[PDB]
Amino acid sequence: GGAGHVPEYFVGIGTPISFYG
Amino acid sequence: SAWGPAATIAARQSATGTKTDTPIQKVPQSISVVTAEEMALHQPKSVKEALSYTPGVSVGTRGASNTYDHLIIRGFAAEGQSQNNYLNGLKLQGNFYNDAVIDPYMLERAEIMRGPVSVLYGKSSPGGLLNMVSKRPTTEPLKEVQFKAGTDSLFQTGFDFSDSLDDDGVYSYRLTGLARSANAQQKGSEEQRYAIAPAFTWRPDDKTNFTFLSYFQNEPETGYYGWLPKEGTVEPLPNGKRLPTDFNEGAKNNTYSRNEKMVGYSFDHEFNDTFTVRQNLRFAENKTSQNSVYGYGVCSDPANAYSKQCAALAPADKGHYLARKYVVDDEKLQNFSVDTQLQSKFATGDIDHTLLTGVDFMRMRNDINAWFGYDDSVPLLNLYNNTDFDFNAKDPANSGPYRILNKQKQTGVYVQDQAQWDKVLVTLGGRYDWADQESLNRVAGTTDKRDDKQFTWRGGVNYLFDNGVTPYFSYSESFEPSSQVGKDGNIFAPSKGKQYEVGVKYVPEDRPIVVTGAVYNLTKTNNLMADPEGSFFSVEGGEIRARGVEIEAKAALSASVNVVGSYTYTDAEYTTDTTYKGNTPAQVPKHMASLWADYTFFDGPLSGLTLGTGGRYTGSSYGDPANSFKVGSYTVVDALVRYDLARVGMAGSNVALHVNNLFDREYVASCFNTYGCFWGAERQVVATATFRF
Ligand SMILES: CCCCCCCCCCCC[N+](C)(C)[O-]
Ligand SMILES: CCCCCCCCCCCC[N+](C)(C)[O-]
Ligand SMILES: CCCCCCCCCCCC[N+](C)(C)[O-]
Ligand SMILES: CCCCCCCCCCCC[N+](C)(C)[O-]
Ligand SMILES: CCCCCCCCCCCC[N+](C)(C)[O-]
Ligand SMILES: CCCCCCCCCCCC[N+](C)(C)[O-]
Ligand SMILES: CCCCCCCCCCCC[N+](C)(C)[O-]
Ligand SMILES: CCCCCCCCCCCC[N+](C)(C)[O-]
Ligand SMILES: CCCCCCCCCCCC[N+](C)(C)[O-]
Ligand SMILES: CCCCCCCCCCCC[N+](C)(C)[O-]
Repeated sequence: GGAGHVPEYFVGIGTPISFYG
Repeated sequence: SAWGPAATIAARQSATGTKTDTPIQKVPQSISVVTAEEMALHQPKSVKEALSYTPGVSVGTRGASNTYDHLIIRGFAAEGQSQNNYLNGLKLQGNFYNDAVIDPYMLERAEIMRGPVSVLYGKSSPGGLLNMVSKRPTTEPLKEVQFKAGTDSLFQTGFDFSDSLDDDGVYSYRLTGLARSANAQQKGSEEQRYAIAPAFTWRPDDKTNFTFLSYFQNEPETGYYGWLPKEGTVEPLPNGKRLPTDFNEGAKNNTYSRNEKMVGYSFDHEFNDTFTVRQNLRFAENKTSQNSVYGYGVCSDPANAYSKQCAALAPADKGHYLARKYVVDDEKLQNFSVDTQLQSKFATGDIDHTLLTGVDFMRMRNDINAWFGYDDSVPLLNLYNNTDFDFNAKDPANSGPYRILNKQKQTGVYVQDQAQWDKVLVTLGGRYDWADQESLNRVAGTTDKRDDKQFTWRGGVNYLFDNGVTPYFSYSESFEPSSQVGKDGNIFAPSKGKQYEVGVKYVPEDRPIVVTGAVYNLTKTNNLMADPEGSFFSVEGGEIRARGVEIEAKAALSASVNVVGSYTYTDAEYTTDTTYKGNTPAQVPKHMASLWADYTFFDGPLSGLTLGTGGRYTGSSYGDPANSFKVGSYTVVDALVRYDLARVGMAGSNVALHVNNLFDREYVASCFNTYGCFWGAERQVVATATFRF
């Protein structure tokens, strides 16, 4: 849901890309 | 013992907190200085270990990994967990995985600024800033060649050469280089570095200095950067057993490279007693690429709730099976900075003034060409048990692209006055920044833009007692733009830092002692938090507060005994957050401390022998923002034996043996979440031979 390096646990093919890295 | 007066007298001078050359007791904020002599004694693997004995930093958060120089200063890290690192007063501006590192062998010093410093540097973390200083051409000639060999197949060859070209020394050069090879702690993971630093100084007179500074580095492999669960590290598996400290959850064919190229200069000219001009400029190009399979916790972890592979297993096997994901990445970034300053010294009756007026401009461009593996994109790893992975066969069912072009630019105009009235020194300044960002998602064809206009100021007072005791107070501010887009499709407003600090600096002119104390209240406002109405989008308005006590002490006890040490109390909390109000942020211990001492023999048959030992203590921290579990405390001990070869007719030459984590303690450095834990560094033993000609 934020800035980072690794996509969040909910991020998929039909999902907006947010990070937690 | 060069490190002795270096740590106590040479380290009294600084420029990072004021942009003017100001003694540390005259700086109205917390600042620490690590000299090249202290770095030659301790031989730190990176700039982070060089700061181990300074307060208010977490230099070991990532454990064994040495990919980046990430620091948690006063409970805070930079927006998007990027580094907030400077080189020669200019930002090493990074984005995503494309962040640059400078080898400590190439540095003259490192200065760390704690708290908000936007007043001089623009957008910056509320926690602080690190500024490194490149090795400069020397007066006297230098002809150093160094060799290292240690644990985990460590091998290093370095050289450091400097001299005048002419007889008057108006043209001088420096050339520092190194080649390093080692295995990472983790099985199948290797590290490689080849770095060279050409430098050239033109000093036509005692009032002018133009120095060309360049840095080139190539790292075919940077090593481990994986994630591991609290199940098998902090806590035991259902089995009752734990994963080894060399455990690697990646693929046999995980690769990770970095390439860095920089050119620029440092210019200063003194016109007269009133006016001095300064200009710092750098052009840099950074590249990174990786193929990395990495861990995403055990199947009983809520992060793996949508994983099919995990759902398939029996509730008796979920707790010891590890869900994994992957990232394929290719980045190229270009960065440019110019800081231009005018320094004006004058008096107004009983008040002496040092007025600084400057213009600062930076631009960064980062082109990301990536591919991410989502749920069920890589097979599970039985933790009760290494093969290749196909990175090139990118499956539309569980993997997708990530192609972005990120642009940033910032212009700042700032004014500062250091006004001295008798023993009262007043520091007052302000900065105005125009920070503009622009992100092109090449897949979606959309551009997100935001232009921020922000004002920050700092006001301080230092009362200089004649005995060296200097109480001080300051208010200081910072801002950080957001890179994140809300429900409504717009980039969020910036986060801000607001700090109050009171302290006392003990810097006596007649004794080799530096002792500082500081108590502070640092607040981060407009922090991003969870949507209260529930969505995949964050909301702004959150708040994090850090209050703490910091003590640093550095003294030459006797002619042969040297001490360095620190203590930190950090009370960090979410004061406003949808999910975590009242909790403590992860990886932030309440208590940290360190103490080092060295003895040098100068008279008997053990003449020129240095013996040194130090201990670094990290209290307990929380392993997640939910504060569902804790990471246990640990104390690590380092030791060294150094022998000057002057008695064997080789003055300047020495041989040493360093031992890091002497008692080979097994510990979890930290966890940022239940699925993201890092094993601490295992005992390291290194032999170094450095010869002067
Ligand atoms: C990046 C800006 C560089 C400007 C270079 C001009 C510096 C002038 C140095 C001359 C100093 C006086 N002297 C007597 C040696 O000619
Ligand atoms: C014993 C002295 C020899 C030390 C080894 C010096 C290696 C030089 C490093 C070259 C790296 C060049 N580059 C541009 C690819 O980074
Ligand atoms: C000593 C001053 C050197 C300044 C030279 C200016 C750099 C040239 C920039 C053009 C490079 C552009 N491109 C795309 C053709 O590589
Ligand atoms: C950005 C504005 C900066 C300009 C500040 C001007 C203050 C200069 C005061 C001159 C001091 C006068 N004097 C002759 C007694 O030294
Ligand atoms: C070092 C001296 C620099 C002068 C500072 C002038 C900057 C002020 C510009 C603010 C623009 C006004 N605003 C808030 C409507 O955008
Ligand atoms: C060199 C002197 C310039 C910096 C002066 C410091 C600015 C302090 C102004 C406080 C602004 C507070 N507020 C809420 C009214 O914006
Ligand atoms: C001598 C001082 C020089 C002042 C420099 C002026 C900086 C203002 C630039 C703002 C950038 C403009 N914008 C709209 C793209 O954000
Ligand atoms: C003239 C320098 C002396 C130090 C002054 C420090 C006073 C702190 C200012 C209070 C800050 C309040 N506020 C709301 C503007 O953030
Ligand atoms: C824990 C706070 C850190 C600051 C330590 C204060 C040191 C004060 C020493 C005073 C010594 C007085 N003497 C002997 C120079 O006259
Ligand atoms: C010598 C003066 C000492 C001043 C200390 C006062 C600290 C006040 C802290 C304000 C806290 C307010 N807030 C909302 C930013 O957390």
